[PDB]
Amino acid sequence: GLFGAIAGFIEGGWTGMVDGWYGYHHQNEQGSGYAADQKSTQNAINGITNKVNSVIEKMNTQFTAVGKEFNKLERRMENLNKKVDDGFIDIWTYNAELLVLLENERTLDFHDSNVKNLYEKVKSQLKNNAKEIGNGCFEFYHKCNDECMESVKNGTYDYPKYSEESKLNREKI
Amino acid sequence: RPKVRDREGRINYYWTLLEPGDTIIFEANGNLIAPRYAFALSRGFGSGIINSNA
Repeated sequence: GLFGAIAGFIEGGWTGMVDGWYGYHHQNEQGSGYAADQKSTQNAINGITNKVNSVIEKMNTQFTAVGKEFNKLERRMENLNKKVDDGFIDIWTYNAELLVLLENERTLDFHDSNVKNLYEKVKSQLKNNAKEIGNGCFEFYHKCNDECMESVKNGTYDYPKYSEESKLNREKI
Repeated sequence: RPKVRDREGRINYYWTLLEPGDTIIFEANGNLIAPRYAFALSRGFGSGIINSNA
């Protein structure tokens, strides 16, 4: 969208990944599988949670009786009351709806952010030991068993341990 | 009173609304400026008056 990851180069979502919002799909011989990156997912849950709880919990409302009843020689007063009520209702309707719109856009952009930043996190670990295949996917030059994948997931990857094999497999490509 | 339109006396003006079914009664021994025409109206709501030369 605004960053070109969700609905951008990553065409769609993974219905099979229930561990969270953001995650991984690996394809080492041992087998496939889906996982979630609980760091980014958890930070996003904390942020969004704080947002909603900030649009709700911020509404102080004193004890108030909106209704006022007037006779037939108090039409000026009755129209004044009507004017107050109607004014506040206009304000809150307009500001509320635009708030929902703008902040929905902001939230979607925030998810797009988190995913793109995650993609870049993985990219900065694999500079020459992999190529950018398709979308949201890297192909290795060296074979990366479960241990290695779980290494990319927790940040620690250890590049020079696999740099040689990669240097070989890459030349002919 | 001080001359306003060259008149030391005054007339205080008064009005009221008479809802259907109800009856209005005037009584007097003097000083009354009786009604001649009254205005049978239905209400309307929530407007104001404009004071401009447009």
